[PDB]
Amino acid sequence: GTWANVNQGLQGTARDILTTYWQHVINHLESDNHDYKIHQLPLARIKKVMKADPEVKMISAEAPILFAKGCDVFITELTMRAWIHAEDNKRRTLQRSDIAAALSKSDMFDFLIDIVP
Amino acid sequence: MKEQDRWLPIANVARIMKLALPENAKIAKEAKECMQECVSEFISFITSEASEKCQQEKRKTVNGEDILFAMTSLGFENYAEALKIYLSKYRE
Amino acid sequence: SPLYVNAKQFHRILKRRVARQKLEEQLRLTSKGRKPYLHESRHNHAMRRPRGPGGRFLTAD
DNA sequence: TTCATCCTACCTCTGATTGGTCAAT
DNA sequence: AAATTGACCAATCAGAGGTAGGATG
Repeated sequence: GTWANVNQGLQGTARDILTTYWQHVINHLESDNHDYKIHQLPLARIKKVMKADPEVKMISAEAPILFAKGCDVFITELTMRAWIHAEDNKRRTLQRSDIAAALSKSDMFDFLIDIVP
Repeated sequence: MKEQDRWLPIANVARIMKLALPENAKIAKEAKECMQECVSEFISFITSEASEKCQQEKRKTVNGEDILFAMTSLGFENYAEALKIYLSKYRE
Repeated sequence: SPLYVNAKQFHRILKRRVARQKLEEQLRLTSKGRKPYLHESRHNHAMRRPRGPGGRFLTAD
């Protein structure tokens, strides 16, 4: 189903936590009075990442705006998924190995195979 | 192109990470750098797919619809569905 | 390393491998590590700035 | 023709970058 | 004992945002 990625590879309580976060995101994304200027990530840097690829010619203002939101969500859910492993190892510090472990739980993250060996 | 421009700024990435964790949590430098690389690849991965479809259709501009289509194509169906109403409201 | 990965992602993963290799060469990146800092001027500022006894930049009133 | 919105270049104004010490591990 | 390393502080400057003028669809 269209939401399978939300819980994919997660166990027990973690499923509820990620599901509830997504619900929160979806509710926000439905809000009627968005400020399309204010984001945690700078639009110009998103555009620059996009423009690093010479195949990309022109870019609608729509695209960095969607990425601004999408990337926020991506960082948040991956961080929440990774924290599970830090807690499992009774650690207070999130390590790279926690991110690698999180990535291994869902094939949605297969695109990062070379980024995080 | 400047080499740092292939990535989103690390401080912004780390700040989003900090908000996703308990207040007592710490984040290794390597974890911030890793996350930075992951989220930047996410943009480039989806963009490349959108770009190639744009080129095939002889359109020069990548738009919001192109991003959403690439997202579902690449197995990010949840991201595409969640951002659908966001795009439509932006457009009105 | 597996032969089969996410079927929706595989072809784009291969295309991105080529693009990343080309970009690394474009940017003249050879070592497998980042610089200690990005900007000489920002390094200099951080080196020059007054600190407290605990190494922190002085608090602003 | 008029409308929408891209590009680049230029201008404001600024917020991400940054390291010595302490403390946790 | 010794080594490792992440939070802490905020001012300067690389750069984000805004947009005029031109172009495109």
